[PDB]
Amino acid sequence: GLTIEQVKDINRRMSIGEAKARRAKKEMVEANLRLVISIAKKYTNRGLQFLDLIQEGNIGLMKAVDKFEYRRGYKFSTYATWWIRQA
DNA sequence: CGCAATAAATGTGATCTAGATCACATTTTAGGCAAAAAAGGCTTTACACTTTATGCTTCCGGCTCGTATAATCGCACCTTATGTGAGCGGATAACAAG
Repeated sequence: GLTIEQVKDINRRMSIGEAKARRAKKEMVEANLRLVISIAKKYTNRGLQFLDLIQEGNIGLMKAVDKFEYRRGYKFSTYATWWIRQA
């Protein structure tokens, strides 16, 4: 129900906001890889290998960083490790 | 015709069974025909099969969610110590050529 010319304008500016945020979150999911292996000692030999253990650990950190609020009393080193041990 | 010698054939005749007779009265035999007891026949009725739609209920079954919590850390102690040679690529030292 939109013009083929203007419909592109809506999406072209969405790739700008998601890009400035994506690259900005690539620095938090790289310097915090030490916390993933830290709590990865509670689910070692059980049924899944260690190589596939930090798999659900890295995906969890990338989820918490997105739903994180710097304007909140709780820090990140505690709020992020919540979704990690959940995956 | 008389003579040889191992096998087969000969007589005896009193004793004791073996096999046969007769005509008529008694006892056995055969297959015959219904009845009873049994085989399957071919009916018509008594019941029983799992199946499958369903939906309602309680109990046991199988699966997740968020929350609450402390942490993102720390010693001293017990007992051993794989086997080799053969095949291979890579790193280093000694060498002749330029």
